[PDB]
Parts: sequence; C-alpha cells; structure tokens
Amino acid sequence: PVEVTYKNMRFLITHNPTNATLNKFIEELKKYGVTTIVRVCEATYDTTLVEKEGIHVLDWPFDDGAPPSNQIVDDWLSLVKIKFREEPGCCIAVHCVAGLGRAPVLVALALIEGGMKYEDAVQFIRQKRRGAFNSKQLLYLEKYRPKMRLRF
Amino acid sequence: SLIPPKYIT
Repeated sequence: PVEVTYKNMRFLITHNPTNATLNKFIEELKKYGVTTIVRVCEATYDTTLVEKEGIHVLDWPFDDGAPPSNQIVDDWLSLVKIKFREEPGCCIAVHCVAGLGRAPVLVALALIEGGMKYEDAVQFIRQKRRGAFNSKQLLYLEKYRPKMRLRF
Repeated sequence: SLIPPKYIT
C-alpha cells in the first residue's frame, strides 16, 4: 500500500483486503488518518466493521481501462475538495480489486484538477507506484480537460 | 446480515 500528497490532499492507494485481514486493515487505515475509502473495483467484503469505525466506504466502480463516467468524476472532485477542507490532515483511501488497477486514475484527476498537467501527475504518481497507467489510461488522462473549480 | 451497504451512486 502506497501514499501520495499534494497541497491539502493526501491519498493512499491500497490492495483489496481479504476478509482474512480486514481487522488489521482497519488498524492500518486508521493509523493514516484515512476516513473514507473509495472502492472503484469489485467489492469483496463487509463494511459494517469499517463503518463501525468512523470510515465511510463509497462504492463507485467502472471497468479498468474505461473512463470513470461523468458523475464519478464530479463526486470524486467534490468529495476531494470537501473532505479535505472539512477534515484537516485526513487521508482518503482508494482501492481496486486486483491491485492498483484504475485507482491511480482518480488520484491523477485529483492532481490534474489541482493545477498539475496530466504528465505532471502521471510522473508524480509513478514515483510511488513503479508501473501504473497502462497505455489506455494514459490516453484518458491526456484527453481529459478539467472543469477546474478547485480553490487552494 | 451485514454485507457491504453504504455508498451512494
């Protein structure tokens, strides 16, 4: 599990925890200040124990190698501007089903929508995760034009 | 009797 920050934002991509570690996961997650976790890939576990511990879990998927709707970008973008101004110092965890999968793509958007060019964000990310953004994803981010309503 | 509910859209 890796982490990346920028301005008021600090994310944490992770690995789809098995039911076999959920108890430990929560402990890890809480040691980072993670308050929310977006699952963008198949859901493989209960959330009651998590939600039990003040950690909401939003479920907004989309097929890897596929642009995350238009709605999903809104919410993500909002969520990111809100949660961070609202909970100073908190982390937001995004996780996929396999491993990184498409999780970086979001974070990227978070960075792009924050005044970073897509490459500036791809590099900034591949700094933590050796290999991410398969050919297709690199295109999506490249084409992506920002709304840019993120105050800092 | 628990599963993963929450979320919104």
